[PDB]
Amino acid sequence: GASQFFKDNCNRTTASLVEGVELTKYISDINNNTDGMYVVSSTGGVWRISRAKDYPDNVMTAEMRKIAMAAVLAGMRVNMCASPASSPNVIWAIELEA
Amino acid sequence: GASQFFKDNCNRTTASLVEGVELTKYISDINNNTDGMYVVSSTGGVWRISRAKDYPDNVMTAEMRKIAMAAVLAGMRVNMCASPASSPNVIWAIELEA
Amino acid sequence: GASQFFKDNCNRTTASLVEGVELTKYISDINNNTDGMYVVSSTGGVWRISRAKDYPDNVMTAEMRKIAMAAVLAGMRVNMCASPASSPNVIWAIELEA
Amino acid sequence: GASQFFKDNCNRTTASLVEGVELTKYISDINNNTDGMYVVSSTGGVWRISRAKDYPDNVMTAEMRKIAMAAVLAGMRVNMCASPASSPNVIWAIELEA
Amino acid sequence: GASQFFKDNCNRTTASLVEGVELTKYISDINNNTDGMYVVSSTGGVWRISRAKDYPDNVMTAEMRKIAMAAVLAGMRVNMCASPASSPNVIWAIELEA
Repeated sequence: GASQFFKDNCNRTTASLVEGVELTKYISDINNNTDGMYVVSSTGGVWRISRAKDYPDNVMTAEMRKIAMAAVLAGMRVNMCASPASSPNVIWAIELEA
Repeated sequence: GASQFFKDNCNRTTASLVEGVELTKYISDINNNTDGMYVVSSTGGVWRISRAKDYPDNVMTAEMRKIAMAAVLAGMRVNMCASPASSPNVIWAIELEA
Repeated sequence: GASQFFKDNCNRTTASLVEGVELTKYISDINNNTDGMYVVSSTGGVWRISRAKDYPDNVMTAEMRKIAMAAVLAGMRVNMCASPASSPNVIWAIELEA
Repeated sequence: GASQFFKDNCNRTTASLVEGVELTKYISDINNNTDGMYVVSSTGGVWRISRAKDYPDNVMTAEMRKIAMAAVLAGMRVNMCASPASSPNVIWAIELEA
Repeated sequence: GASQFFKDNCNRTTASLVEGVELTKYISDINNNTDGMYVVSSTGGVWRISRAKDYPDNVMTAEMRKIAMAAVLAGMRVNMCASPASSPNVIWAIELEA
């Protein structure tokens, strides 16, 4: 379950906490209409990972993509802070667990 | 099989949906006229990975390369949206599946 | 147990040595005020990974992220030299132990 | 067995095909006059991995280094298109086999 | 044991060959005056990994970090060509062994 720290930081925002998601697909598409990379859960939910060219968000967004690939490869769960103002909902923070 | 999201995205393009491919070889080639990154399926189908010079597309092509190499290492399947305009067909989108 | 080298180096500083920590969650956040990379231990303790825009510190901070991810994926323990000046405490050095 | 695609491509070149190589060592060296990245096979043969500073070859040579490492860590075989011009022979294409 | 090629190259330098080293710790430090990347062996021996900003040594030194980290995670041995002129001794070449 989400760390107290992660839930606290989500509840400072207007986003929604989604806990224990099992990501089973990870998508890279070159279409110019994308807003980043996408992950799909075992129940068919889709979320987007944002992109940023410069420091510092170029670090966090890369580590979001590393978390997604490690969660899909190993069957690890994640918790998400996801904003419903975009569709697919955009990930503002992600926690990989165990 | 392809998420609905990935299927819908491929249908907005001229490229073809190829589902459930088992990639078994990953090629890097710097020779004249054949330079590129390619993947080979267990039955001998060949595709070229997209390439891109600049941000944002070079983030997307880096993640395709990571997806294709992870699929080959782990024996995981991928779904592809691949363009028939050249041969080998060029992967415009890829979905790693667990 | 922390190498004597790592302990000697942390003894030069105002930070504190934390030994044998089991990291169980890895967080990337781009929210507006809590952005950063963090790790959470099995007891719920939280640390922020150092960030640096330029060479050479951006080499070491990238390896701190790689160490934190590998520790969470593998259940490998780490030793930290962590500054109590902020909450979460900032990791200024980390040792991955096999 | 190398894919026919990889054999056909190598056969366009002045390089030679080496199939089914088991790489057991991976070397990085920054000493004068020996600097480079190299691989050594189970029988003791040595190859240099190509290098390139610029796009697009900087992509393919980085993938060559990822393939080499993965082959050595997992005991996977590779097929190589290697130029006999210099010693060690330089890898111009490589195919990782699962 | 070290390849003949690795040994021949190290014998050309002022550095020492160290064979069969079992690395068990990997350190990243950004503290003043002790900053750097380091590895520690099962005996307590400590080495500094070379670093470089510019091409081409930025490639080799990144691969040295990847070799160190892989050796620690998987308990693989390395061979090193390490200079005694500094403490910790600096790694000028490294060979990962399967």
